[PDB]
Formats: sequence, structure tokens, C-alpha cells
Amino acid sequence: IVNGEEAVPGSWPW
Amino acid sequence: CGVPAIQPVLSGLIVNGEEAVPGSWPWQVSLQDKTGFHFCGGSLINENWVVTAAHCGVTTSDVVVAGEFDQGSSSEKIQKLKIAKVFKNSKYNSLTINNDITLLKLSTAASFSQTVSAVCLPSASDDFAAGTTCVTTGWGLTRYANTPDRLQQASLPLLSNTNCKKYWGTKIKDAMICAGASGVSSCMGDSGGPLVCKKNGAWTLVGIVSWGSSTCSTSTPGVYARVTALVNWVQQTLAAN
Repeated sequence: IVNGEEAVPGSWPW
Repeated sequence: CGVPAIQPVLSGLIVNGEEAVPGSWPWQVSLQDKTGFHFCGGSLINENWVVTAAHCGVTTSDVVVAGEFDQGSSSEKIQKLKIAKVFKNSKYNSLTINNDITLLKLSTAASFSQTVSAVCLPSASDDFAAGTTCVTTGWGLTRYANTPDRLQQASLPLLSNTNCKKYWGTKIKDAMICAGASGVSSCMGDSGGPLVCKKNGAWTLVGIVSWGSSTCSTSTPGVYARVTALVNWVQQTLAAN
């Protein structure tokens, strides 16, 4: 990756 | 079912949503703990039952708040209804969030009126096509106290599962349906709420807000439990109880 394209939690229960 | 006595104004007046006309999404309810903390949403399907997401972890210690809860006149006509029994779908997968649905049987029937009524359930064979403009509602986060901001509504399109997989890949199961990625998004606090689409004039529950972008990005589609795939289980449960 490279920039803010790496969300860690990219997914989560809503 | 699926017809508000007080018509919603779809242009508006969830991230990037708008305030609903007060009382215009009857079936929308707020699930709160005893302390009064709203933690998920749900939809009334008749006067005695609420349908919500399994991952929400609802118990009989929680209460269902129906009415003009926090929405435009705010603290308005509302009914706090306690829960008598919780029916989690045994096929719920706590890891993939597949089959995200739970039924709540109230101990006390909700009193229906202009501002409280039921959403329509689809038949299992119903076809809700990709591209269809549907609406999702809730008090959930407006950006990833959250006293709910005021009830919001957002118009968004359904996606096909293959188009949804371009973003989410293998996390997408048959029992899920995605919508959005169009400038709006459901978000934390909106789970268990409804994704409704109009079929012949009746708003019908096509999805149950389930999961999505941790960020509630408005260009990533949300994922909802596909009610068409779970409705047979819903019918059996109601007939049995």
C-alpha cells in the first residue's frame, strides 16, 4: 500500500 | 405495512444523510440499554415484533423505543417497550457476520398510530435489482456523546453481489446485500436498522444494516443482511411463537 489506503480496521460491524 | 401515514420527503429536508420528516419512518426503532444508551436500530414488522441484527447482542435487559424519538420535534410521541424474548438466527456467524438477524418479541404490544407502524417483509422469491434506489435510516454515527444526532435518512442504490465483491471480495456472502458507495453511508449505531425499497408503493425491508467500512466511507458500499434470504426463517419463527 502507501498513504492512508491502509485503514486498520478497514471493516467493522455497524 | 410499508406505508407511512406521514409521507417521507425523499430529497430529505448515517454519513451524508438528511433529517427525516418527523414520524415519516414508523417502523424505525431505537434499541437502548436500561441506562438509556441507544446502541442499535431495528424495524417493527407487526405490533409485537421487531427485527434487528444478530451482532447487536440484544437481550431482554434492553428496551425498544418506538415513535418520534429524537427526530424533529424530538422527545415526542414515544413508547418504551420492554423485550420478552430474543430469537437469534442459529445460522448467525459471529466472524463473517453472515445471517445477521434477530427477532425481538415485545412483552407489551406497540400502539400503532400515525407515527408507529410496520415495515413490509419481502417474500423469499422477491427480486430487488441492482441499481434500485432504496432508503436507509437511523440515528447512528454521522462521522466514524453520539446522543443520536436526529434521525437521518439517505437514498442509495443497491449493488449486485459481483459489483460489491470488487470492493469487499470474499467477505461478501449470499445472505448479504450491499448498497451505497454513492456519496452516503450507514455507520456504527445504525446496525439492525432498515434498508428499505419500494415495491408497488410499499416500503419493504430488503436489508438490515450489518457492517461496512470502519470509516463509513461514502465511496465504499455498505453491507446489509439480505432479508430475502432470511425471511423464511422469520416466518417460521413468528408462526411458532
